[PDB]
Amino acid sequence: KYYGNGVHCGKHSCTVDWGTAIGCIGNNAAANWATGGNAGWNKC
Repeated sequence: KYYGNGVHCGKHSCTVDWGTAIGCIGNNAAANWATGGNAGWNKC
């Protein structure tokens, strides 16, 4: 976006080195369990 290898921007809108990782977790967790039965979703 304005960067992208550890965070993408800031208070602008982007930010995130973290919200992809918690997105991977939260989705695949509640699909199986609380973390995927084994965290084998890929983990992020």
